[PDB]
Amino acid sequence: HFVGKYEVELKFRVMDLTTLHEQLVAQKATAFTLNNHEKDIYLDANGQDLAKQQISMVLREMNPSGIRLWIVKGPGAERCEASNIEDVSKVQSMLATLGYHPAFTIEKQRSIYFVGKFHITVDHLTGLGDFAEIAIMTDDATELDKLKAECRDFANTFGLQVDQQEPRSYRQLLGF
Amino acid sequence: FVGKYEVELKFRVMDLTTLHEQLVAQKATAFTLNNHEKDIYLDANGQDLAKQQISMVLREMNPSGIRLWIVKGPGAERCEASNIEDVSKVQSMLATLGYHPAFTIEKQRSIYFVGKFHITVDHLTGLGDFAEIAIMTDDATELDKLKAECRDFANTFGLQVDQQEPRSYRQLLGF
Ligand SMILES: Nc1ncnc2c1ncn2[C@@H]1O[C@H](COP(=O)(O)OP(=O)(O)OP(=O)(O)O)C[C@H]1O
Ligand SMILES: Nc1ncnc2c1ncn2[C@@H]1O[C@H](COP(=O)(O)OP(=O)(O)OP(=O)(O)O)C[C@H]1O
Ligand SMILES: [Mn+2]
Ligand SMILES: [Mn+2]
Repeated sequence: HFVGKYEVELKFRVMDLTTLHEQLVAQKATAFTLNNHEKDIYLDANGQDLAKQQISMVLREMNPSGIRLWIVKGPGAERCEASNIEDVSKVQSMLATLGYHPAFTIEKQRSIYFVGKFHITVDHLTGLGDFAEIAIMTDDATELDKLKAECRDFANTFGLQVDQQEPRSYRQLLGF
Repeated sequence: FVGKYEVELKFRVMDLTTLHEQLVAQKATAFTLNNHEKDIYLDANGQDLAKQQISMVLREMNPSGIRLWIVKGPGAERCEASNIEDVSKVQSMLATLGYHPAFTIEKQRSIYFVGKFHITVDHLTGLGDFAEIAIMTDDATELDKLKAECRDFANTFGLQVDQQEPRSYRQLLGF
């Protein structure tokens, strides 16, 4: 389900959580993770070498699923790769040796569901609110426009309207 | 293999038979035997890591199936590794960060344990046979205690100063 070097993703503010959850049942979504606490440690060089390339690098821990991930997003839009890791602090220390250090941390509650080829995330960030992301990962750059349009259609199906789309990342929304 | 530091002493081995008797006597436990290890070393285009006494390796060990991402340095004691699922996925991620294959080192390796010590027995084409006595630690404030203990172990094991090799494999191979 998570296979690819491209991730096409749309983020929406969630105005009506009830309708979203009702649609997740109607469409027989399968829960991949439920109400996990997700702590993301963002890493960069002293001089923000990665941000200057529109790269983000994250070590993610999700509890109680026990998933731990090293994620490199970028450079620029729609590029994303991730690896499962056994130990966040181990990889964090390895990356510190290479010059990458904790820049800030983002915490959220997140559930992840699958419906056919699509992933749908339902997120809550203290102080910011409720969001949902609709995404599909692919290795094929030739269908990215089609895939993004399919995500927008799919989202509408959960009550997520064109006008609730949020182009800013959580890092941007949190002032980082 | 728990730690940030690998305290080691490396030796050329002149007689594998004596080593193998050296081993048996001391009741060594086999950990992995006769694995082909292929190490891809990565660096930035300006050899940025090497200029810092750092090496970064993706290691594949067959037939054990073990795959490791290793960051060594700065210097010859600091060492950390993480088991990885998919070598090509990690290599691509590191490529995004600007690290790309620089050279490859291959060897045959066997790893044995005698108590807290690891004894690694290596063969490299042309270069020959080597053995390393090693102890891992997380605590730099005990590096002295351990390097002494390695020396005492190597002495009672019969690996002698005249056979010591202070150079890394990359140094021996001119990389
Ligand atoms: N279990 C997993 N295995 C492999 N890849 C995964 C896994 N879970 C998520 N990923 C991938 O890693 C990427 C993580 O980015 P994402 O979760 O979108 O960040 P975020 O917290 O939503 O912040 P943004 O606002 O999108 O920057 C998205 C997804 O395609
Ligand atoms: N199975 C394993 N799990 C975790 N770490 C391991 C495992 N096997 C070996 N390691 C660690 O990786 C380290 C790699 O360094 P090492 O194996 O000494 O490199 P080398 O090929 O002998 O080259 P040098 O000449 O020593 O620089 C050593 C050890 O601390
Ligand atoms: Mn996202
Ligand atoms: Mn060694």
